[PDB]
Amino acid sequence: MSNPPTPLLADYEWSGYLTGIGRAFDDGVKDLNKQLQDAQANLTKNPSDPTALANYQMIMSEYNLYRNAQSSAVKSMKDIDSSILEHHHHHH
Repeated sequence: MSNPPTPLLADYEWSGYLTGIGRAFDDGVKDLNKQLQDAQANLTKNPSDPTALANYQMIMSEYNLYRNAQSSAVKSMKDIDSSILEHHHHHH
């Protein structure tokens, strides 16, 4: 938000051509990836509409955090196999 502006001329147009198949090797995050692509489509309708962009930035904050928590689970999978604990959270 408060940061300087940056280029946005080609932020999305054709990436669906490979996201359409990439999502199927990502099925445990495809859920939030769909929510973020829906943000990116409310954004596609107006690329710098500030609620669309606030929405995309908010869903992207959740997307990136949940992907980091999924990578933390993968880094710990040998321990989770004996000490099972879901990594879904809000407080940190």
